[PDB]
Amino acid sequence: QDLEFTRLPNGLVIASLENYAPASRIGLFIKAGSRYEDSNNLGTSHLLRLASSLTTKGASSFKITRGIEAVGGKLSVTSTRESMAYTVECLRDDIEILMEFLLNVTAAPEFRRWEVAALQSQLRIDKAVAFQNPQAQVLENLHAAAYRNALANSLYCPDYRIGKVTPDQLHYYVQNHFTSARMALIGLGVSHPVLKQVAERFLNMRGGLGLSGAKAKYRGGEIRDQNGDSLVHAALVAESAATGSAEANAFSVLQHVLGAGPHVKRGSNATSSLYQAVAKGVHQPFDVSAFNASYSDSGLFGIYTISQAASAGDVIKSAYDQVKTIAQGNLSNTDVQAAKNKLKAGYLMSVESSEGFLDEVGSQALVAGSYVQPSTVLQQIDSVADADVINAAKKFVSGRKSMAASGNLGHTPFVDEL
Amino acid sequence: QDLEFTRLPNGLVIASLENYAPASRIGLFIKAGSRYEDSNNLGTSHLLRLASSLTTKGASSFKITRGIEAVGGKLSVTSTRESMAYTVECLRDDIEILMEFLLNVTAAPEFRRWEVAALQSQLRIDKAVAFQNPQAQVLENLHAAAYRNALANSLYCPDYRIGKVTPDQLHYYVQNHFTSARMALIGLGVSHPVLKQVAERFLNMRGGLGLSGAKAKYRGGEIRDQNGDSLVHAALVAESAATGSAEANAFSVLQHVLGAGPHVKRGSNATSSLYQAVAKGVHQPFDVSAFNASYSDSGLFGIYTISQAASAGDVIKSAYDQVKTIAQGNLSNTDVQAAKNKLKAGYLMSVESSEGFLDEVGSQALVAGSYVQPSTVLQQIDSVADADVINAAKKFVSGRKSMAASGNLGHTPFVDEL
Amino acid sequence: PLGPFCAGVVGHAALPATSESPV
Amino acid sequence: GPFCAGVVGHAALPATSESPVLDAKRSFL
Amino acid sequence: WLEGIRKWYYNAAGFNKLGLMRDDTIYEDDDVKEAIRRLPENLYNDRVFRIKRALDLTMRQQILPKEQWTKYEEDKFYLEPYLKEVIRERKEREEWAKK
Repeated sequence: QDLEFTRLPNGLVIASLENYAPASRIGLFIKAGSRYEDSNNLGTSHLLRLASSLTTKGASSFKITRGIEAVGGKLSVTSTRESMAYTVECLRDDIEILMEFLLNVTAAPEFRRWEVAALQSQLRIDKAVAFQNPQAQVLENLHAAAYRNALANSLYCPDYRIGKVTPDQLHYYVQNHFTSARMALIGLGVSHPVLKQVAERFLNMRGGLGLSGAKAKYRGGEIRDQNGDSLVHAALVAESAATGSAEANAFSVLQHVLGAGPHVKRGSNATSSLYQAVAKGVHQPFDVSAFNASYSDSGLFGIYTISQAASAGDVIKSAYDQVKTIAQGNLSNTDVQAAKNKLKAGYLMSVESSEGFLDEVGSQALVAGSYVQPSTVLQQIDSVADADVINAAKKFVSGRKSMAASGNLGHTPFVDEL
Repeated sequence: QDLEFTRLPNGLVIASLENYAPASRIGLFIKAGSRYEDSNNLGTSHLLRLASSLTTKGASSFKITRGIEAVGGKLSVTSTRESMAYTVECLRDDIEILMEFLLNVTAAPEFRRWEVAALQSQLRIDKAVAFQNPQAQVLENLHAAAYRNALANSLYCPDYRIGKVTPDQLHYYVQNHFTSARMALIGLGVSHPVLKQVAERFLNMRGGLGLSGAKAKYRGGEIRDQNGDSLVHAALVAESAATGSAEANAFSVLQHVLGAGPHVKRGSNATSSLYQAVAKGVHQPFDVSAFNASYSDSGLFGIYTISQAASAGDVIKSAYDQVKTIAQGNLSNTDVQAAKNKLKAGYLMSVESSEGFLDEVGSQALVAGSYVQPSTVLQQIDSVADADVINAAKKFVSGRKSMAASGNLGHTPFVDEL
Repeated sequence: PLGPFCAGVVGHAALPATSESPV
Repeated sequence: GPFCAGVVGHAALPATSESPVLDAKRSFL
Repeated sequence: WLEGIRKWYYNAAGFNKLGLMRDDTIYEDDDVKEAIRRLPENLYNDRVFRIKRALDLTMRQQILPKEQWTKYEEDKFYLEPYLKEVIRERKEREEWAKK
């Protein structure tokens, strides 16, 4: 069938697609995240993400976990800086119980002191696991140095707040952000009326349009971390346009033109111009890709470079030189169309999976408030002209730069030098 | 008697003043420190400062500790970004033994692997003890943000290098930076010929300038810690003159004009212009002073503020505006004269104590070679004109600024806003 | 497509996940 | 007020010195 | 002359037969333990493997093949300098304690 996009008067999006799959998937995409935080409550979103199985008003922690496992289901909390999504997935027959459990978890959070104090420890473990790959830390520093507020907030609880998040803070966050207007219940494999019924059964109580954070402001700082690892992970970005704008699509096309994550295993990324440009200068092991983060209010476009400490400066300069060359106008229409093809294929393959489709629909409902068919997305992608890509390149090249680098910085250049 | 300065052929400078006092203090000042550390060997200066009691070729750790304690002596290592000072203090009768121990420590260290490995934890213990006062971390971040090079290196070993400092690195640092041209042996209560004999005895080897550090380069960055402390420590500085220059004296007079340190306990810092200027705006607990750091290559001047997290912006803005008012020419001759008196008195009081006099003689010997009498220093202070103070204020206001902030930082302004 | 850092930790009945942006 | 972050010691006294860093009347206020 | 009888004792003692070296067989008193903990890691790992292999051989009451026996000349006194330094430091501490 088709997506049954609907908006209740309170402001809650309910979308359902009856794919007739053996297993269904229901996700409540609450518009909350690190962005909607202030200095006093930094890290609260992280604990909320970790506090999925805490005892709720209707169901005990024991009951929650035991039931979810007994049906073989799974409850996952995916928290981006702007959207925190609670998703339940299980077989179709037992979907109702997991639905009740999910809405119990979201609607009625009972943050008992002892349980919150228990999960405070798990906070550190999760952050440590996430930070094993340097890229996570590098991106956190990137967002911190790019913005002065909102988006600058990290997705992992800061160290000084690891054991100091309070139940009252969690309650306040839920009350002021987990609101009906900021919520979007999207479920694949379930009927529309059941979704409407459950949504009106639990999520109705919280009034919509809760506490709203301020728009992020581009700081353009340089956060340099000296950790001693031989490989230096550096990322130089500048403020791109926010998602939903045509310039955002132009920036995505620009990202694919420059080069995105490899399409061939153990490939030299021949189409990716950044890789060739750096390779002609750097014959040492390296990896350069285009970073394009697009958030609701602002966006970031840049180049991520991984290379040896001595040769990191050469990699960064070469990649920036490639981007400058594109900005100059040396852009081939063949490359433009190829990048458009890559973007369209990437979008379609992303929405191919059940998880991909769920997250895409949730995002569209949460920000746009409507479902855009993939065909329309592809039409938007091809609508971007070459001039638009070159102009996005110009915006990056002649733009205030925010850089975050982690490793044996050493030769690693500074924003003023770049 | 009078201070006697001798520049030996190897380049070592020997100074002695026979104060005819019960206690004699001998200090070897070496032109090494965090500045001469490269990225690879960061923190080696810290462990070298700690490794003053490790086994030497002449004597074992046991012998050094027990003998220095038995004569009641003290062995102290004082490290700045540009200098390291090894001093021994004891009764004049037993000065020879401690002199032998001092030169054994400075000239023939063994850096046995087991002893360095044992001492590596003292790196973290010392770093934690020093960082208990927020001022230490704030100033470390201020130096890191202001300079992209030598002066940015911390006086304390970075955390990732705590266990990674190798005996080979210590030996390399000593061999290339502990050299006769870089050393000055300063003695109080010791006759010049004896000091000369001991210098020939031990400091003959490792002659020459040694490895030379690169010139410090201004970075003009910001580092914001977000440690959650109630009060916010924020320092805003701009590049200034190197030590021993006319503009350096002008900057010192400017620091005393704005307000450096309270003279009356529990007072209102009435003479301090910044203090009153902030106090009228902010009625909350606050503090403000002028940060004047001068090094051989360059210097930093600016304002250090401690205030309630909510009111940090007001305090920083008020201090900055007061400096701006000074720069615009709203400076009275009486204020300049009072600041000159305060600075001259401060110099005299600093050189009053034996430790202060030894440190001053060593610093002058290392930085400028010869020793300048206190009267000439006071004459230099007097020579500073009001126009020079105004121009120093104009340079601070106009110059690119570096800021370090620690605390809640919710309302702490960024460098661009200031 | 370069990986939104996809740092989700594994789990059953409670599996937190986070994502930042391309790497 | 440099506030050289001194460390208590005998027979080995590591002292590190910074530049004027205020912290003058915080106790008073 | 003396080297002849010393070589005789070396063959008479079986630590060459088990693949051990002389310093491996020393009694582990406090000085020996400090000397061991002062060994470089390569020497330490070699020592522990030698002793483990010797213990395994003694467990099954077997001896190492003749070609793999340690040679009297090839035997290297790895622990001797460290142990001597430990003994010297202990002697100095005792001497300071005496008076």
